[PDB]
Formats: sequence, structure tokens, C-alpha cells
Amino acid sequence: DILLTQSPAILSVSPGERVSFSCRASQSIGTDIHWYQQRTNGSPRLLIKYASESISGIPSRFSGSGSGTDFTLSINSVESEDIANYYCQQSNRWPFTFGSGTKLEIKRADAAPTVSIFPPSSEQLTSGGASVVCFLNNFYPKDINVKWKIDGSERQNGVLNSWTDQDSKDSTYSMSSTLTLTKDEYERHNSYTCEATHKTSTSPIVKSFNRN
Amino acid sequence: DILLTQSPAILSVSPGERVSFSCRASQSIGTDIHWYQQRTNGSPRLLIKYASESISGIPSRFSGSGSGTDFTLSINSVESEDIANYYCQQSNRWPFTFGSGTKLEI
Amino acid sequence: WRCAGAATVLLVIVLLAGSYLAVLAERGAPGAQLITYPRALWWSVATATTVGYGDLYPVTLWGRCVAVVVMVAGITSFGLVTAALATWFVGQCQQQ
Amino acid sequence: WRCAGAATVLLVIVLLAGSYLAVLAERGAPGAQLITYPRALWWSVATATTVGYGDLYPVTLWGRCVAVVVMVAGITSFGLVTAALATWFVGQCQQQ
Amino acid sequence: QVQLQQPGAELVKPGASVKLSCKASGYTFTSDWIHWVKQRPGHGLEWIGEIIPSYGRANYNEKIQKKATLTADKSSSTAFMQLSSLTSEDSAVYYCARERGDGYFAVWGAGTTVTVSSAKTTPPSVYPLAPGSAAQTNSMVTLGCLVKGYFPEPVTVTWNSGSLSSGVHTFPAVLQSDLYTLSSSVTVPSSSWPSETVTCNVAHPASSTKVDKKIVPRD
Amino acid sequence: QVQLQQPGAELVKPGASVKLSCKASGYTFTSDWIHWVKQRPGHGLEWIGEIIPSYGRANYNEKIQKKATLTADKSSSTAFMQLSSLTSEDSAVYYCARERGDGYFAVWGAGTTVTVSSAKTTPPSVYPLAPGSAAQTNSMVTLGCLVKGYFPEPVTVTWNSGSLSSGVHTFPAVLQSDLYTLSSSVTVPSSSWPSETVTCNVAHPASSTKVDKKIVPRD
Ligand SMILES: CCCCCCCCCCCCCC(=O)O[C@@H](CO)COC(=O)CCCCCCCC
Ligand SMILES: CCCCCCCCCCCCCC(=O)O[C@@H](CO)COC(=O)CCCCCCCC
Ligand SMILES: CCCCCCCCCO
Ligand SMILES: CCCCCCCCCO
Repeated sequence: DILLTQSPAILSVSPGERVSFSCRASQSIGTDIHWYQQRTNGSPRLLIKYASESISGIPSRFSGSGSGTDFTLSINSVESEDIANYYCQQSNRWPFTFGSGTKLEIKRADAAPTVSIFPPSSEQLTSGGASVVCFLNNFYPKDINVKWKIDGSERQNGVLNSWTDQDSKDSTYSMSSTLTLTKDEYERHNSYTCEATHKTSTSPIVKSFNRN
Repeated sequence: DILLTQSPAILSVSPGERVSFSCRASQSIGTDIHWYQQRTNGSPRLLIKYASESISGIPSRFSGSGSGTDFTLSINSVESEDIANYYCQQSNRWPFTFGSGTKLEI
Repeated sequence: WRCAGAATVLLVIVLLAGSYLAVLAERGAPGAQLITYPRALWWSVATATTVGYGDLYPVTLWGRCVAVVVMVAGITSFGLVTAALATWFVGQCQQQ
Repeated sequence: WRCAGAATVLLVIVLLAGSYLAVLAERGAPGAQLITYPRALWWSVATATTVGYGDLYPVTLWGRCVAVVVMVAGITSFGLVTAALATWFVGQCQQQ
Repeated sequence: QVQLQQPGAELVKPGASVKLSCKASGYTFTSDWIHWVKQRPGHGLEWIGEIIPSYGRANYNEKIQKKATLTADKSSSTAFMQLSSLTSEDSAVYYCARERGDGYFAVWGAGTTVTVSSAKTTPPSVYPLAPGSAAQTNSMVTLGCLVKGYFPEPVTVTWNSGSLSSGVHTFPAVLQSDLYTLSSSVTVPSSSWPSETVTCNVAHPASSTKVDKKIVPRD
Repeated sequence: QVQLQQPGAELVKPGASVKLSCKASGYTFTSDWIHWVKQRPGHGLEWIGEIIPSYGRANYNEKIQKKATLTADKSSSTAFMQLSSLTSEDSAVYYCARERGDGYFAVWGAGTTVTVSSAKTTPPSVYPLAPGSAAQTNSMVTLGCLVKGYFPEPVTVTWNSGSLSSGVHTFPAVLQSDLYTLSSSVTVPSSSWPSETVTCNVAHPASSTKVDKKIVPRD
């Protein structure tokens, strides 16, 4: 069976410059290679067929080249919507096989996070639970750290964090940090604070709310 | 003559997990590869013919895959009776040749 | 002229059915290349004309059986088409 | 119709004997691929029809002599089978 | 219109079986092949098998264990994959794809998320996330909703039934005590809220539940 | 039934020759090829040659020295390999195998152990191994037999003519002063012995000897 090597696995690029994805087959497959794009949580989407033939609806910035064993998918001037995983696939010999995929990452300008804190909802409190949610949105680079404080002292238990992949709309990252407690434990304290530390500022970006 | 490389020569595995034996031919031989099992003091026994085709009497845990130069014999969930030496053999070009063998250890 | 037209229809049917059935027979055999319809049609043509470049050929038993039908029915029917064209050409040699 | 049937039998005999004798001739020559009967039968068919894909062929002197017999007797006999089928088809053109 | 239709999710217990469906629409030809592709979270695309509905012949990836059985029904234009005797290794998204017999996958389904687990189906609780009474308003305001305590994956969150697409983040779920939780955020011009409604729509196909929740300022 | 029958052993002196036989049964076709494969102890399989009995043509591995001559006899359905002018390097197990002309070895003989040596054939002495009078009995009891002073290899040891297969170990022989020695062990429920007989059967094909010895408690 044909092995398709996509190397490198991650492609990091500045906006607007040219980028090339490599696909190499373990033996010659003529021009029987096709390229798919898959965005976060999306289905694969056909970009190029038979190595170089364009598909209706695909932007003209996409092209492909090669024959034999070495194949290239090229994007002229990347933009945020091109952030995705890219797969090649061969149809020369049975069975059809897929490459392992290359991720496109974009190097954009630094951006500080927009921090919002949300106290627990009325509906949630009326049934025992209390979740305090903090959004840290549209920052870059992806390195960030969040710190919860209750009445001025750092809180680490009950904290669950989640990070998005790179955003295909503006090349940023976002993160959520949710501190979940009992309603009684929530009702034994006044001040709730999430603190975000990011390379954009030496001082943390701090958002708070008093329960009382 | 076709050289068949079986690497690694010894395969060490925990019981019940999947194991794969590799056979690589010095040139492309289509699907003309066959696999034999030989237990201590026993005769070789045909397991798979033409790379992937099953043999009557061989447990369904055995399967094979590959074409061209790279070939795999797989056992889903090994058990003690699979302890043996495993050989590949090609029939694409004269003369027929054998791989050097892989030992399965549990 | 009517009989030449019937032979051409039979040839096209053989080429199309051979292309469809070759793909059906060859998919599932690792390493088989006769597995998409456009190039299987090219293969059936190269076989019925007896040219047989060998850029494509079947590797399975049932693919090779399909090949035999394409040879038998397709070489006969292409011979009929060829014979008709040679007869028509010999006519206008006489007409000058 | 009786003569078409006799030609078909001769063709099958040529294909089977050619397949058996090709393997016998080719085994012992390092690198020979025409060395198992099923694919040798595929080779004999590709030769008698003159298609000649060339995925398989003999490399020894006696294998190539076997090939010549398959060409001489097999192309003649396949031509006879082909001629009979073309005659039968030309009949129902007349019958319409 | 969507050319291949797949259910969103299937929960199966370890050792049990499931039948996935792929409903085809648009143009159908005798040369069509339906393919099935498996993708485990954070991994690549893995070819499972193919079937030609006009004849019923199916073929299977020989490099992996055969856990699938493919069938088709020409009347309902629906292809099926029977996955049998499943294990945690079979938890994945399963795509179907259409190929016109010329080698490439022109169209793909949305995929069916299969989770193999002994835990039970649980609908999510959706809670609004509105700013506190002391939060200061910039030129934009951020709102959100909290989707807690569901199983299995996935959920789909939209805002105003899809009309609000820009300024939306939905965070990957985090798994806790056999239950998932995620949040979604939306940014709109602070001029527009609450004079113009903003509402999140949370769908959970494994439990066949769909819920709305309007975000209104705190009293 | 066994489809290819080979003698168990042949002793040949250095520089001498021997003729190995392979008696075929079951279905026979004109497409059949008989192959010969050599295996030295602790080594892999080495293809020697092939003959097509329906015609009598034989071919030989060109990468090794030609020490073999293959013939066949259609009346007795027996293939022969003449090994000539032998050396210590020719000591090995020699298998014959049947191939239906389609490339793979569907069936194999049990192999003939050839030893090239100047030493003489010697039958083994078999001794019982019963527990001492002070050995304590668990839920199982271990018995054995001692096979000493034979040449050449091999011997075959069974217990109760094969009916006792589980709980059996036969150890590889050790060579001493031109004589081999091995032991075989068998474990049976201590409830069953000696009320139910246990007997070892030792066969030595090179000397055409077969011996039984019952294991009885010490007096
Ligand atoms: C039931 C269906 C059976 C027959 C269907 C055949 C479809 C033909 C349409 C071809 C689309 C182009 C394919 C492509 O992009 O690839 C081209 C470049 O790789 C090669 O084209 C080809 O293989 C050439 C087509 C066959 C040769 C013509 C012989 C006529 C007697
Ligand atoms: C004296 C005997 C001479 C003739 C014996 C021929 C035996 C035919 C049975 C084939 C068994 C399948 C082989 C296999 O598993 O391999 C297939 C896949 O590699 C290829 O099959 C083949 O090579 C196709 C067979 C020949 C094409 C048919 C032409 C008919 C006129
Ligand atoms: C492997 C599937 C077999 C398909 C064969 C179609 C009918 C062939 C007639 O020659
Ligand atoms: C090498 C063995 C020769 C076999 C030739 C068979 C007879 C050929 C007749 O053309």
C-alpha cells in the first residue's frame, strides 16, 4: 500500500506570504493525488484534484504541483481562514490512502486578551451549583496563564480550563477558565477574581466582582 | 534473487495485545508473499497466502496486509499458542526465497 | 451500412461494460491500478484493438475473466468495424 | 457451427499446454516471473489474442519457444473463433 | 442542499454493536462509491472501506482489524456501516464520502461521533452568562452560555440560530466524572444589547434535545 | 492423514552419501511440485530445490553449493533427494513440501534429521523418575523419565501414547562424549497416580527402537 509522507507536520507562516505543503509517496503514483482541507470541527473539503486541477468554489490562491512521488499544495498569500489541517490522498493503486496531515499556523501580531468574568446564573444557583466563568479572548501568542482568587487568596481547586485552536477568523487564541463550587461554598465568600498574565503586559489583566 | 528482511528478529509482547511482524522485499513482488508459523520442534505451517488470504483451520486472529515491498503479518490478541518463529516467503520470481524469521515472545 | 452500425454499438457496449466490471473486479486487490472508470475505459479500448500497451491490466482472476470477454467480444466487434471501413475505402478506389 | 466448436477446443488446449510448459521452461531462470500456472494461463491468453500487455513474458530460450508455439497455433485458433463469431453476427444483421 | 446526511452521535456500550447511516441526495450514478473514513480525536483520516450501491460489493482496509460491515439500500439511497463488538479504540468520528469512481472524495458527510462507554446519556443544562452589575461597558459587550453535565459528545452551539457567526468562540469540552462541560462566548456591539435579542441554541443529538436560552441583563 | 511421509533420521559418515525419501499421499495433480528445505539447528529455512514429478525436471538453489540430486517415482508417489559427499555443515533437518504450482507450500513433511558423524548408532537407556519416599504430595504430582546415552538425534517422548499432552516438558538433549541425554517431565493430579497408569514412550528412529517404561512408586 502507498504510504504518503507529509513533512513537516506543522507549518508556521506570516500572513500574506507564500506557503507550500509537501506530500511524498512511497512509489510513483503519476498525478493521482488529491488535497483536502479540514478546519477545526469541520468535515474535509476537496481543494485540488489530480495534483493540480482546481475545484469550483475554491479560492484561486490554492494551487498544486508535482508528479511521480513528490507533490506540493501551495497557497499564495495565506489568510486566517486557511488555518486548518491539510491532507493528501492517492487513488493510483488500491486501496486509497491518506497522508498524515500538515497543520498550518499563522504568525500574527501580538494581541492582549479581552477578559470578562461572569458570576453564576440565577437558574444555576437555584439547584445547588455555582460556576464562575472567565473568558480570555482573542490574544496572541497562545501562551497565557490564568489565576483565580477568592477574597484575595489564590484558589486552585475546582478550576477547569479549556483552550481553542487558532481562530480561523483573526489568527488569535482564546481560553475559558471555570471555577465550580457548591452554592454554599460560593455563598461563604465575597470577592471573585480571575487574573490573566500574558506577554502583552507585565501587569496582569484583572477582572473581579463582589457577590455582596 | 529476492531478499526478504524480517526486522525485528524478536518480538516481545504482553498477552492479549496486538502484534505485527514486518517483512520487506528487496524489490516489488506484488502480493506474492506467504507466511508460515513454526513451533519448537515442529514443521512450518502455512498461515496466510498471497499477503492477506486466510487459510482454512487458521484462527481468525491472524491476518496479513501489504503489497509491493512492505508486508505485515498481524495477530489480534496474542496467546501462548502463538509463541513460535514466523517466516515469510515470496513466489514472485525464481527462485522462491524465505525471510530470516521473527521470534514471538510473550 | 446498417450492419457496420450494429457492430459499432456492440463494441461501445463491450467497452463500457468491460470498464465497469473491471473496476468492480479489481478494487479490493492491493496494488491493482485498474480501479477508476476513465482509465478502465482506456484499458478496454487498448485490449479490444489488440494494441495492449500494458500501462494498465487486471491482476485479479475475475478482472482477467472480464478481460477475456473484452478480448473475445471486443476484438471480434472491432474487427467487424475495421472490415466495414476497409470495404468502404476499397469502393472509392474503384470510383476513383 | 461444428467447426467453430473444434477451434475453441484447440485454443483451450494450446492455452493450457502453453501455461504448463511455460512454467516448466521458466523455473530455474533467476528473475523469471512466468513461474506459476494461474498467471501463466493469463500470459498464454494475452499472447494468443495478440494483446501482449507484457506484465508477463518468458525469459528463457525454451520459454520463448513455447511462446512461439502459442503464437502460431493460438493466434490461428483464436482467429478462427473470432471469424466464426463475426460470421454469426453478420447473419442477424441480414435477419434484422 | 446537504448531499450526505449522517446522524450526529451514537453511544454504544463496550462489546455492543451499532449501525451508522449515510443518506445520499443530489445526483446519483451507477459509478458512485460510498466510502467510510474514521478519525479519532487529534488524529488523521483513516480509510475503512467502500461499497458500490449499484451492485452491493464492498471492500475493506486490510491493514486494520475488520470491525465493519457495509451495506446499501438503493430505494432509500442510504448506505450503512455495521460496527460490531466495539472497544474504546473504536470511539471516533465516522465520515461517509461519495466518490464518482474517479478516485477523489468530492463530498463528505458531517460525520457521526461514536463513543464507546458504559456511562449513560445525559442532556446538558444550559445557563446564561450575562455581565455583572459592576462590569464596565466598552464599545463591545461579551455574553455567553454555560453547557454543563452532558454525555456523550457532541453538542452544537449557535447564536441567534446562526445569524450571529462573527465574534463567537465555543471552547472544547472538558470531561468530569463521566460528564462534559463547555462554554460559548459571543461579542456584539454594546449599543445593540439588550435592545436586540441575543439567544444561544444548544443541540445535543445523542439525547435528541435542543434548547434555547436568551441572555438578558441581571435584574 | 499425513500427506508427506519422511524418515525420522539418517546417520551418515563424513564424505559419504545418503538418499532421503518423501512419500506423498492425498490428492496428486500434474501441476504438483515437491520442494526440499534445509534447516540447521537454531537457523532459518533454506530452499534447496524442487522437482515436478509429472515430468521429472528439477531445479536447484544457485546461491549454495550443489550437494543434492532430486528424483521422483510416480508409481510409489515418492520423491527422493540424494545428498552426496557430506560434511558437518550438512547436518540439518531436511523438510519436503508440496506446492500446487501456485507458489506456496500448503503441506510439509515432518522432516528428516541428518547427522554427519563418525560415531556409531546407539539406542537410549530409559529410566523412570518417581518421587522419593520423603517427597510431600501437593494437589499435583510430577513424574519423569531419563533418556540417556543415545546417538544420533532425535528421540520422541510421549506419555500414555499421546493421551497425556498437557503438563509435559521434554528438555533439549545435551551431548556428552558422542552421546546425548535428555529428560521428560509430566504432571498429573496426585489423586490419579498410581491408581491410573502413567507410562512414557521413547522412540529412537535412527536405531529403529521404541521402548515403554511405566512409572511406579518406589518400593
Ligand atoms: C460506467 C462508466 C464506465 C465508463 C466511464 C468513462 C468516463 C470517461 C470520462 C473521462 C473524464 C476525464 C478523466 C480524467 O480526468 O483523467 C485523465 C487524466 O488522468 C484521464 O482520462 C482518461 O482516462 C481518458 C478516458 C478514456 C479514453 C477514451 C476512449 C473512448 C472510446
Ligand atoms: C496444468 C494447469 C495449467 C492451468 C491452471 C490454471 C489455474 C487457474 C485457476 C486460478 C486460481 C486463482 C489464482 C490466484 O489466486 O491468484 C490471482 C491473484 O493473484 C490471479 O489469478 C489469475 O492468474 C487468473 C487465472 C487465469 C486467467 C483466466 C484465463 C481463462 C482463459
Ligand atoms: C470480484 C467481483 C466479481 C465481478 C465479476 C463481474 C462478472 C464478470 C464476468 O466475466
Ligand atoms: C527447460 C525445459 C524445457 C521444456 C520445454 C518443453 C517443450 C517445449 C516445446 O516447444
